[PDB]
Amino acid sequence: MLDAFSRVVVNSDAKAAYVGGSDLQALKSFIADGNKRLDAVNSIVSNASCMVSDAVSGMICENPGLISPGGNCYTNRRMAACLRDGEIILRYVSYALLAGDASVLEDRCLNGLKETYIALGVPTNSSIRAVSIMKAQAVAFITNTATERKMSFAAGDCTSLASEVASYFDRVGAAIS
Amino acid sequence: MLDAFSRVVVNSDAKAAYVGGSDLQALKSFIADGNKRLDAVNSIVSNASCMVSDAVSGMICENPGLISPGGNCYTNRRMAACLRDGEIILRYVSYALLAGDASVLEDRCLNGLKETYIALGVPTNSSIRAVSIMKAQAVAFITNTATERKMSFAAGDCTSLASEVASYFDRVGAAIS
Amino acid sequence: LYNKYFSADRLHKAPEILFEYNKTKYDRVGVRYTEVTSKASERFFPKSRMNRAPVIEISYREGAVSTASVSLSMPEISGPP
Ligand SMILES: *C(=C)C1=C(C)[C@@H](Cc2[nH]c(/C=C3N=C(/C=C4\NC(=O)[C@H](C)[C@H]4[C@@H](*)C)C(C)=C\3CCC(=O)O)c(CCC(=O)O)c2C)NC1=O
Ligand SMILES: *[C@@H](C)[C@H]1/C(=C/C2=NC(=C\c3[nH]c(C[C@H]4NC(=O)C(C=C)=C4C)c(C)c3CCC(=O)O)/C(CCC(=O)O)=C2C)NC(=O)[C@@H]1C
Ligand SMILES: *[C@@H](C)[C@H]1/C(=C/C2=NC(=C\c3[nH]c(C[C@H]4NC(=O)C(C=C)=C4C)c(C)c3CCC(=O)O)/C(CCC(=O)O)=C2C)NC(=O)[C@@H]1C
Ligand SMILES: *[C@@H](C)[C@H]1/C(=C/C2=NC(=C\c3[nH]c(C[C@H]4NC(=O)C(C=C)=C4C)c(C)c3CCC(=O)O)/C(CCC(=O)O)=C2C)NC(=O)[C@@H]1C
Ligand SMILES: *[C@H](C)[C@H]1/C(=C/C2=NC(=C\c3[nH]c(C[C@H]4NC(=O)C(C=C)=C4C)c(C)c3CCC(=O)O)/C(CCC(=O)O)=C2C)NC(=O)[C@@H]1C
Ligand SMILES: C=CC1=C(C)[C@@H](Cc2[nH]c(/C=C3N=C(/C=C4\NC(=O)[C@H](C)[C@H]4CC)C(C)=C\3CCC(=O)O)c(CCC(=O)O)c2C)NC1=O
Repeated sequence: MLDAFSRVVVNSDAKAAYVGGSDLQALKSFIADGNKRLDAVNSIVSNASCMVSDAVSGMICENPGLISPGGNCYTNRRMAACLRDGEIILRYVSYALLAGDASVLEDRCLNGLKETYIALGVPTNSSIRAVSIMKAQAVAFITNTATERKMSFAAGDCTSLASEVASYFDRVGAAIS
Repeated sequence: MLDAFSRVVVNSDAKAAYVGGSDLQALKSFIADGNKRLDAVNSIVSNASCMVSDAVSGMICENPGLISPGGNCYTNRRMAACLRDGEIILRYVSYALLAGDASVLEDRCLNGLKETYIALGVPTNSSIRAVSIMKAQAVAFITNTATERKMSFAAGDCTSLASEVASYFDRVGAAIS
Repeated sequence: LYNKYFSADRLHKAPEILFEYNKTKYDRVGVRYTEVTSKASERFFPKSRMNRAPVIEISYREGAVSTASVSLSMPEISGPP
């Protein structure tokens, strides 16, 4: 199971991996606190489109110049590209949470991102705000403390996993600062 | 059958030509170790975009003066152009490996390239480093000894084909030195 | 000036090599001539991998752990407005 997931990322082939009950028990035996880790991942990816749109909208209401003419969210093409990058970043942070390891986020998403954004004229300070809203969102879903949506879980404490997503979102800002 | 491949390049018409069945059996009969040759070509073209980008960036990180003001990779126009040249050279080398014949690469790509570089001010020393990185990449994929990705092949020895791509890359540096 | 060797009619054009291979009867090998197109960002984001991210899909229901499944893929993505 782990080798197939690794080969999907290594190949970049866009073909989905799929797993049985004995396979899932092998990956859960490799992972730390898989039961709580898989519910934490599920809490983010069940809300990911709502998360990205709300975060990008928040970056804009705090900095309206982004959507004025010459603004880096001006025209529908740029707005859609900005929502594409918000989703990319959120997806890679989710796989770092599933893996218990920053390496995939660092190596495939964050390496070269600062230089690419500087070359494109993408505002890094505004990018950091959008990411910071996604951090607050993810901590709320993992702890089931979101104000407008509740999710269903077995009772217990998930504070370590919340501290875990915080550290991965903080790596993004640290890379692009 | 290789004359049908050459016909396309002779015409330069951008219309595709395909071989299968008896025509592909004639190609594999005509060109030495075709079965292993086609897998060797497939190993390069499956990785060609990542190869060029890593090599081109590999010449810049070792020589950061290329991306300083007045450097020959400075501004996005020059950077897109360099990355483009990388794909153009790898293209003719992958086709020279398919043919088992360096003459396409020499006649259509390397012929006049030194004088072109000198007239443009393109640094030939740094160009040789980008080519030398692609040489190492191609040898690794053909022998399936790359540390970053494994592909699937029938067991055997491919040393001759690796030593074959070696010389073809070496011809690029020999032309532009 | 480079117009001696690279004329603007033929400038930046290079062969392409194509595989229709699956270990199947109708498998083929293809070649075409083509214009090479690329952009400045590619050093870190090659066109083979660019704009891909990990979709993760999980299926569960309370106490139904015998039915549970997780899936991973990385297609190209378009953020919704
Ligand atoms: C601009 C006027 C502006 C915004 C737009 C908005 C952006 C923003 N969002 C948060 C925090 C959260 N947003 C959440 C998103 C959602 N909640 C849901 O229940 C659904 C599924 C989803 C899509 C609508 C969540 C979960 C949070 C965190 C928990 C909560 O309920 O509050 C913030 C605050 C971040 C911070 O602390 O800085 C911001 C800024 N706000 C604006 O002002
Ligand atoms: C923090 C994330 C949450 C929280 C989570 C808890 N979940 C607990 C148990 C539990 N969860 C699942 C589903 C999960 N495991 C899988 O294998 C898959 C899919 C492949 C998923 C989505 C299961 C099966 C279980 C076992 C109990 C059950 O539901 O029948 C749990 C208890 C401890 C543990 O089992 O590790 C907790 C704390 N709870 C919270 O209150 C926050 C919000
Ligand atoms: C994209 C990731 C490809 C891929 C490419 C490979 N690169 C390989 C080797 C290699 N690349 C560089 C450039 C690199 N080194 C530097 O110091 C700098 C700047 C900081 C850069 C960007 C070099 C120098 C080398 C080593 C060449 C040498 O001198 O021998 C390589 C082969 C590695 C190996 O042998 O295991 C590959 C295949 N790899 C992939 O899997 C994807 C598709
Ligand atoms: C060195 C380059 C490689 C390696 C290559 C080998 N390939 C071998 C056999 C083989 N490969 C193919 C696929 C190829 N032929 C085609 O017709 C097409 C496309 C249409 C492709 C991509 C075939 C069909 C075969 C023949 C056997 C089969 O049916 O699978 C092979 C074994 C040769 C032998 O028969 O002794 C080798 C060595 N192997 C390596 O280990 C490196 C990495
Ligand atoms: C939104 C939060 C930002 C914003 C973002 C923009 N990004 C633009 C282009 C762009 N972004 C990337 C990085 C992306 N591609 C990847 O492959 C990965 C990771 C694997 C990531 C994170 C790339 C490569 C590109 C250029 C290529 C392309 O767009 O496909 C962009 C458009 C720039 C332009 O018009 O040229 C925007 C608007 N903009 C904002 O205002 C906030 C801060
Ligand atoms: C058929 C074969 C074939 C080739 C091999 C290329 C050769 C080639 N490259 C460039 C053009 C260029 N080539 C480079 C290349 C590089 N800059 C660097 O600093 C690096 C060392 C290197 C990449 C590794 C750059 C940056 C330009 C742009 C030059 C310019 O704009 O003046 C041009 C001229 C285009 C122009 O500037 O108008 C040509 C003909 N094209 C072809 O048609």
